[PDB]
Order: sequence, then structure tokens, then C-alpha cells
Amino acid sequence: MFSLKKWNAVAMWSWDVECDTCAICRVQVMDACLRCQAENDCVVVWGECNHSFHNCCMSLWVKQNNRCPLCQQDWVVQRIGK
Amino acid sequence: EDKWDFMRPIVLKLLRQESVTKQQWFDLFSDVHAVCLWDDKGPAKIHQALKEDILEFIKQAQARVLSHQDDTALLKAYIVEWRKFFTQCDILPKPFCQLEEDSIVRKLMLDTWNESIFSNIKNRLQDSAMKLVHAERLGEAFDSQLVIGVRESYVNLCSNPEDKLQIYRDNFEKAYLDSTERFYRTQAPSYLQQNGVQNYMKYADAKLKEEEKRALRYLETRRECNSVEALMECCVNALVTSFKETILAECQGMIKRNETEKLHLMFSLMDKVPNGIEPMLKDLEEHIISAGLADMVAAAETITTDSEKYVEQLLTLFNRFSKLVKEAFQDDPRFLTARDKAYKAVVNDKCPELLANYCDMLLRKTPLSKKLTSEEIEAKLKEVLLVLKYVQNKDVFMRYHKAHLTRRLILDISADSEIEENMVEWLREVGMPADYVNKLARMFQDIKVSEDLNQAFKEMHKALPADSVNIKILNAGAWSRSSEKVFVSLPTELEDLIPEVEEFYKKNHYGRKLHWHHLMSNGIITFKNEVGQYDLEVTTFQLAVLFAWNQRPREKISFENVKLATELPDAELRRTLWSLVAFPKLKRQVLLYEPQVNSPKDFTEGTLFSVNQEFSLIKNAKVQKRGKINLIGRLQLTTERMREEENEGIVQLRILRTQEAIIQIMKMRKKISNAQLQTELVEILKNMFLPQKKMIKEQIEWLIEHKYILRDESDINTFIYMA
Amino acid sequence: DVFLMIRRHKTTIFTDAKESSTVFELKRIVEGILKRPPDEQRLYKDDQLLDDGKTLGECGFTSQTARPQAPATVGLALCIEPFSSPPELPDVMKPQ
Amino acid sequence: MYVKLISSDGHEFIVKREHALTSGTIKAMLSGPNEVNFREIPSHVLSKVCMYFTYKVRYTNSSTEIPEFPIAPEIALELLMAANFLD
Amino acid sequence: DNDDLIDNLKEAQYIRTERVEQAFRAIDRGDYYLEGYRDNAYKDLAWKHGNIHLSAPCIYSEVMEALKLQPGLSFLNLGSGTGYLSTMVGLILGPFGINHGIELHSDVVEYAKEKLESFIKNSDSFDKFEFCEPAFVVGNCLQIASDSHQYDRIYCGAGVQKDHENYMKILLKVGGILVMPIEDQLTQIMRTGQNTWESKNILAVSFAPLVQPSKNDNGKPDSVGLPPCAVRNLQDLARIYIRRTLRNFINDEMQQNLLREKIMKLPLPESLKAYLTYF
Repeated sequence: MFSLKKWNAVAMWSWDVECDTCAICRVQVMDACLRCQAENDCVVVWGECNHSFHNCCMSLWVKQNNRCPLCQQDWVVQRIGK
Repeated sequence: EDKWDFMRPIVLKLLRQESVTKQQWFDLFSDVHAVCLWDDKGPAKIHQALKEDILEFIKQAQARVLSHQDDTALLKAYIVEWRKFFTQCDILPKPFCQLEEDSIVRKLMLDTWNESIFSNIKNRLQDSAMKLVHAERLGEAFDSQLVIGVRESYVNLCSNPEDKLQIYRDNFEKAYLDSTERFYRTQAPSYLQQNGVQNYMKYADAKLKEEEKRALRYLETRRECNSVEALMECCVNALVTSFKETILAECQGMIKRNETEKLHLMFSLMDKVPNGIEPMLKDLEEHIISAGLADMVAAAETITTDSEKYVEQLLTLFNRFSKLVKEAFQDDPRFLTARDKAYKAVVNDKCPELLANYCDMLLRKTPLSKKLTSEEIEAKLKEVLLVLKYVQNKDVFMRYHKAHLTRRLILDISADSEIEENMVEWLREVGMPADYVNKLARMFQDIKVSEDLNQAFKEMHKALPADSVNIKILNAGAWSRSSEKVFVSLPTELEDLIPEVEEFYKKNHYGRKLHWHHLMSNGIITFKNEVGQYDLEVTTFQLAVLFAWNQRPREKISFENVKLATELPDAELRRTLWSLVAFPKLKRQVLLYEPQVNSPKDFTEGTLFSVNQEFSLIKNAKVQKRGKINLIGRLQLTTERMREEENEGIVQLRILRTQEAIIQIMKMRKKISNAQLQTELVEILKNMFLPQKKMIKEQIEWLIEHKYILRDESDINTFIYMA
Repeated sequence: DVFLMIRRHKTTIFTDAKESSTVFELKRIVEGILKRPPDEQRLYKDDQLLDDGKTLGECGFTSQTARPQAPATVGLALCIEPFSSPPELPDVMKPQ
Repeated sequence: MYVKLISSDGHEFIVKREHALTSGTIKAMLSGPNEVNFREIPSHVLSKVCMYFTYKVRYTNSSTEIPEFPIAPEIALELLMAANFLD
Repeated sequence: DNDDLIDNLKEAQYIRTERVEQAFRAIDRGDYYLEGYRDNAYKDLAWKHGNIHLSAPCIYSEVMEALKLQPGLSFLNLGSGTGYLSTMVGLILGPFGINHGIELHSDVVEYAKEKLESFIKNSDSFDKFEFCEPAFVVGNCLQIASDSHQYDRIYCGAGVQKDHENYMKILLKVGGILVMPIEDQLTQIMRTGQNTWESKNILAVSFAPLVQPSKNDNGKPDSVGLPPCAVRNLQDLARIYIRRTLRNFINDEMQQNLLREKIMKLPLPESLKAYLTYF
């Protein structure tokens, strides 16, 4: 009696150019970005410009680097926390 | 030279303002012509005969003035006698020409009065007229026309056609200017020590306003000196300025004590003088800083997480001095500014982050929005707006508010669609940038995207059958709230379901890359136990925990064993189990445990759990035989922990946001002084983080010590940007 | 303007006229200065008829011929009392 | 709106208040308690008085030059006496 | 000394006429001075007293000569004082010339009227000559309004600052003469064309300065202008033709005015002031 009756398949999406390759990781595109690990987690948050940003670095460094390190665009600030 | 045997009948009757025919006065012009044409002395006697006939009238007028003994009869008799005489000073001296306006006969009329009899009459006119106002100022109902008539007389007694500052200026103007100032300076002691400052100011203001009304009566308003203004200057200096130091001394008392009735006159008078209103602005500012911190030094740091307790105590502090201003100063914009500037030193003792958590209680389906009606919810949001207008740390409000808006929309847990939309105008009334104002519109569009992506899969792919799968693909910020990217073991029905959803979007919707959170996905599992049937609607973490339970609900499993069965770390299993063993406001729990705990942290690797064999949906405290129970609770939200994890960010923002503004300002301000930087910071930080200089000074300097901003080799207070 | 009198019998009314104006305009110029409308009244030029109005050819109202020292005469059959000379004798001191 | 100036010969000279009120006494009279009677001034004198009034007002706003106003030798004596009732 | 320059101006034949001397014979010195002295017209000293700004001797004498004053021209006097020059220049230009004076104070203009009446009443030379009665207005001579016109012969009776000299230079018509004691430098300013000017020195003088405008944010500045350009009164009109009538007759009969004026069929109370200087 371990069968399921319903599942809400909850996830987020983020902008990129294509879903076959990854410029910020070396892993499946659906996992955490490796740039925050191998190139030093990948907490990816949405902004007003409709390009996500890494919220474990902007929470400290947005004062100097108000960009989206995981995209190709500058960041327009909306959320700086959880 | 005293021989107007034919013309006195007209001149003497006019001098007394008797009825005289218009023709007779007109004919007088041809009679004085006849006098200079048909006489022996005409050309020489006309102006001397005028003097002698005037002199006789003037002496008679003196008797008809000075013979009176009362102040009213003495003053009025002169006024009547003069008004008759002066009226004719523009009529009788029209004829009588070519005898040397500026005629000799007019000069003789005006000068004969002043030289012959005014040498003694003017001291009694001033003494009586001064006594009138001296008594009138005490409430004696004197005839105000007596000092008006003297005013009219003395401005008319001036005979110089080029410089009329004479009889009136000396025998009246100064006497009233000096005597009224002395009167009020010597009257003030009757109130200075006998009553309160409020009641003194009532006397000072009442006497000044009444004297102003009198000033426009007895002080020539068109005089070449504006005596009225000069009087008001000496009167307000006699009444208010001589008391200003004590009027201000009790401003700290009245303000600190919230004596809003006694500040009524305080505002009316002190708001008129920059050197009185400003001390009061600093007195309110300083008392708010001292009184505010006396309460906030505890409230801010001992309440921490209770948003209703903090904000109501912050509103208690806010209302204590906002009520003071709203009453004492009629909601004044300068005392609100002094209030707002004061709180910038207070409310950061570390920040009013709970204003946004309190808003979320007002904006989310919480008891605060269930026990209040729509007007009360909007009223409380307006009260927060009045608070937020002064708060120095505003990005912590947006930090929480925007995180809360995101989670409210994606979970469909908002108090109302209209309440969410009202925050768009609410933030525009605050004055926040569009980047934050329109977050609701951005989330609304993102909800549509999720629904369109959901149907895109459900209508094409049909792992768990698609009829039991509901996909929700939100913006990156919807779920990316933690670094703990934990993924949990699941039965085949779910384990082989996500890869298909992922591959669908990889090829059917290029670019939109998914990222999954097993803390957020949820589902339904059917159970039977020893009392009835039930369906658990729980998160995917909980589904994996239930999977361990599904085939063995009566077998005791250790915390360590669940960790191994589900592949969860301590943090997620402690939170996951809590929602099953200690769910809030639940009559019967799903999972049982033997140890006593206080919180999720107290679950140890040796802790044993089991499934509650009496669990089911409970209605009115009655056990049901079938039903669906949702135990997701706060797992899809942010628990109290949110403050513990965000507190570090709140501290970081206390420096970050200022230095963000500085770096941005310095990019566009290549070389500026600290005073220019702080000036720019006020404008940039107004919607983020604008403390008092007691924090800024260090924050601008720290960018020098840590080698972020360059400074002038010859001026440590001028910052230089490079590149 | 040009000195112009409106005269009849023993009444002399001191008015003016504009050099560039027609007799019809002058009826309104005189009306303006005198407040007497042209109630079936025609303006003259030193007794010149000037038609019944609205004419220019005869309206020789040049200020050089109608200066303040020398008024133009307007007959309000005309009858105007002239100004007589002083009926004075040499009287020794003023030979004539 | 004119002031009527009565000559001793019974002749009536009608001069506008603007035209008459160009000197002192004429302003001094009447301006208080038009008609002005010159019982001593014949019409052959008062005519030049009235024409001088019209002359004065018409040139009260002149530019540079002011024309001469010729007077007959037999009336100047009485014009001066009239002047002492008007100037 | 400055005598050589004054002689050079005379030797240059700039005056030529005797009209200037006639004004000095016709107008009695001192009858324009203050009653407390009635003497300084005959002495060289400080002539400024109270509001009286005249200087009958060398100072005004050179002004009368500095202006050629062809008869019939229009005279403008800014700083007219009591009318000393305005009357005597009016005599030089003809009894029926144009003489429009302005002075700073109404006390001295009021006195100027007293002096003109006193001269006609009690002077010694009145009954011999024709005279021009000048007009006055009161106002600040340095505040010239856009309603000003042009004049032929112009004099300033009080000290002028060089930086403001244009307030009257602009008022001179081509071919005229403007004389001003500019910072106590008395100069002869001539306009020879539309934009061509020439000037000569006259005399080193001593004047009381005009009161420099200091008003702001109101309608005093440049709102005084020149005296009303208007026809004079009737007493002066008739009085001049009375003197012409008698003078023109005796010019032929000589081929005493005091006695002749006694037989005019006019009462003595009038003739005594009007003609006879009270004998």
C-alpha cells in the first residue's frame, strides 16, 4: 500500500539560451549550477529584469557587482534575502 | 490785515461748519479778486486778515477743547473742532491767491493752530489718549474713535507738504510705540510667575492680537513708517520674546510629557519664529530619541520574531509621539519630520523587519486578517505606511515583503486578490521604485506561465498517470530560498516521473530550465489503520518518509533509519517529521514518538517513531472514517527560522546598502567631498537604508580602510573613484 | 487736431476736429469732445456747407487754418454773433 | 461736462472742464462748494480767455516748441485782471 | 588759472549778442535769493543755502553765455532752483519762449513762486522790461522717464555724475547746446549729428550734487522725467503784451513807464503789484 494517488510536481524555471548545454555547470542542466562549487550553494532567484541571479553572493556583493553572474545580464534588484 | 467786513460771513460760518451756500464759497473767489482789485491793501492784507480771523477761531477752539475735564470730552472736543477746521483747510484756502496745496492761507490755517494753542493742548491729548489705551488694554470699553480721531488729527496737523513725519511722528507714534512696549513689558509680570506658559501665551497672544486690531485703528496704516508693524514688533518682543527662553524651556517639558493642550499656543506662537520652532523640532527630536530607545532597546531585541507584539509596541511608541504631533501641532509636517528624523536614530536598535512580517499577516490568510475586517486591514497597512515613512532601514521591509509577496502568490494563500493589488498603490504612496511596486504584476504574469507550462505537459504526456500529476513551474525565486538542495528517495511512480517532465521542457520549451525542490512538491497517499481510512496530502519529503511507513506503519523506525530510508539530513528530516508528529492545530497527529521534545532540534538518531493507528480526519473533535488531511503547513513557507537566518542578512544590510549607494554614487561622482557624498546618499538611500550620520560616518570611512574607494592625498574627506 | 467752434447766436462752444477725418467722422469727433450727437446736425467748415455729411472734398480742416489762436466756425440760414472790438479810446497812453 | 464762462456782455462761452482746468484758481474754484461768472470781463476779453484755455489743454502734452498766442493791445490789461481770477 | 579759458571762449566770438547783458539789466540780482540774505547775488562765495541751488555770479553768468540761446528756442532746466536762470534765460530766448524747469524740492519751487511774485511786486527793473515767467515741477532730476522729449538748449543746475550724464545728453536735439556741471566740471556739450558729438570746457565750478537714485523694486526709478510740456498761464501772457504795448509805443514817442502805467483805467491795488512795483 505504498502507491501514490496524487503528486504536485512543483519546480522553478530559470532563463537560459538552450537546455542542452550549460555555461555555468558541468552537470545535468536541472541540477545546481557547478560554477558556485567547482569554480568557487547555487540559490537562483528571480529579479525584475527576468534574469535570475545567485543569491548567495549578491546578498553581500551587490554593493559592488549588481549583476546576474549565472546569466548574461545586469540585475535589477527585487529580493536580497530568503 | 484784519478787515474782512464782507467776507467773514462766509469764512467764519465755514470755519464752524455751518450751512454755507455753494455759490457763496464760489463767489468768495471773485470777492478776493475784488479785494485785490478794489482796495488799498488787498494784495497785502488778504493773507494777514486770514491769519487774524483764523487766530480768533483758533483761540475760541482752544477754549472749546481745554474747558472740558473728561478724557472723552477733551479728546472728542479736539477731534470735532479739528475736523471742522481741517475740512475747511482744503476749502477756505482755495481762494485767496497770489499772496506771496501750498498757499500762504493754508499754511497760516495749519500753522496758526499748531503754534497758537497746540503748544499746550497736545500734552493733554496724548495723556488722555494714552490713558485710554492703557485702560482699554485692561478691558475697559472706551470709545475707540477717540484715539482714531487723534490719529487722524496728528497726521493732519502736520503742515509740511513734503515731509509729514512731524506732529504725529513725535506727539503720537513714538509715545505709543514706547509706552505699549513698556506697558506689555510691565504687564507681563502679572502673568509671568502666576500661571503656566500655555496660559501666559494665551494672554500674550490675546493681547497682541487685540493690539493689532487697535494698531490698525490708532496707528496711521499708510504712515511713512508702518507704525502698526513697528508696534507689533515691540509688542511681540515685550510679550513673547521677553518670555521666549521660558516658553522654549517648557517646550521640552510639554513635549516630553505629551501635554498636547499646553502646546496649542506653543505651536501658534513658536511656529512663527525660526528661532523658536527649530528648538522645538530638536526638543521633540531629542526626546523621541531618548524616550524611544528607552522602550526599543528592549522591544527590538527581546521580541525578535513576534511581529504583532513588536509593531503594536512600535505603533505605541509611534502613536505616543504621533498623537503628540497630530494633536499638539495639528499633524505638523515639520514636527513629523523632526519625529521621523528622531526615529532614524531609534528604530534601528536592529531594524523594524517585523513591519513586513506584520504586513504579511495583513496580506496573507492569517488570524490577523481573519479577525480584522477590510477597513481594519487597510487601516493597519496605512499605520505601517506612516511608520515606514520614517524607518531608516527600509530594504529589510522590502526584503521580507517581496519574499512574502512571492510566496503568497505562488502558493495562492493571499488574503485577497484586491489586497495584493492594493499594495501596488500602497508602495506608490510610500514612494518605492517601480522595481518593487510592480512585483505583484510580475508574479501575476508568472502564475499564468506556470499554468500554461502545467497544461503543456498534462495535455501531451500520459510513471504516475498524468491524471494524478499537477505541475507547477514558477520563477526561479519562488522556491530558491535555501542552499540545502536535498533530494529524497521516492517510489518508482515518482522517481521515473520527474525525468519525463524535465525532458519535456528541455525540448518543448527550450531555455526554460527547471530546478526541483522536494520540500515544495507534494502529493496524496491513501492509508488504512485501526479506526478508519484517511488520505495524507503532504510534501514530497513527507511522501518519502511515508514511503518508509507505507508498508510497515506499525513497525518502529529510528530517526537514523528514516535518514537512511529517505536519504535526508538531520535538518530536513527534523522539519519533515515535525509536520507529522507535532502539526499545529491538529487534533490527531500522523506519526508518534516516545521522547519528549521542545522543537525539531530535539530529534536524535536513536529517537523512535511510529504511525498513529487512531489517526483520521477530525470534525468537531469527532473521529471520521474517511477524509483528506493536509499536513504541509509551513513546509512550503518560511518558519520562525527565517528570522534567525535572515538576521545575519539584516546586519549585513546595515552596512551593505549605504556602501552600495556610495559605490554607485562614486561611479557617477568621480571626486566628491564627504559632505557631497552624504548629500547624494540622502537621495539614493531614501528607499533603501538612510540612517543618521552616527552610522554613515563609519560606513563611508570603512570603504577607505578596506580599499574600496580612493581618497584625495591632500584631503581625507574627499573620495576619488578610479576606472 | 484743429480748433473748432460750434456756434449760433450768443453761444460759442469750444471744440475741435481731426485733420484726417471726414465731416461724418467730425460729427463723431465733436460728439466725442462735446457729448452732442449729430441729431440731424451737420458740421460746417468756416460756413462751408460740406454737403449734409459723409463728404471729404470741402472738409479743409487743416490745423494751420484753424489753430488755437484762430478757431474754425461751425454754424451749430446761419446766425452767429461776432466778437466785437474793444470799444476803447487811445486814452493818451495807448495810441491807436 | 463743460464749464460755462459768462461774459459781462451777456455772451456765453462753453469750455470743457478739461479745457478750463488748466490753471490754479480755475481748479481751486468749483472743486468744492459748471458755471463761472466774469462780471468785470467783456466778451471781447473773455473770448481770448476761453480760447487760451482751449489752447492750454490742447498743448498740455506737447513735444518741444509752444506757439505764441497773440493778444490785442486793448484787452491785455483786462486779461491780466481775468488772469488773477483764473491762474 | 581758468580765466584764460573763459577769455578764449569770449575771444572765439561764441556769444556775439547782447541778449545776455539784457537779461542782467532786466532781472534784478538778489530777488531770487533767500530773504535772510538777499545779498549773495553780488558776491562770490558759497551760494547754496537750504534748498536754494542758484549761483547768480560767475557760475551762472558763464552758463548764460555758454548757451547761445537763439530767441524762440526751447529751454530745459534740471536743477532750476528758484528760477534765476529760468527767468533770465527765458528773457534771452524771448518772453514767449519755452522754459521748463524741474527742481528736487517743493520748498524751493514754492519759494521760486514767492520770488517770481515778489519780483513782479517789489523789484526795481520790472516796470522797464518784458519778462518770461518760467514753469516748475518737483521731482528727482536724475530719474528721466520715457515720456521725455527733445530740447534745443539744456542746462543742469546741480552736480552730475559722469556715469549718468546720458540722462540729459539723450535729451539734446541736433544743433543744440547742453551745459552741465558734471562732477563740478562745467562743460558745453554739442550735438553735431545723429551720432556725432563735440564738447568744450566752460568753467571749474562748485555745485551741490543731484541725489543719486537708490530706489529698487518700486516705481520711482526713471518715473519723473521732464516738466509738463504745456502752455503757460494768462497773467504772464497778458503781462508781457502789456509791457510790449507800452514799450512799443514809447519806442516811437521817444523819437517813464512807472508814471505811464498809472493812467490805464485800472485800479491802483492791481496796478501797484501788476505794473507799478508799488512806485
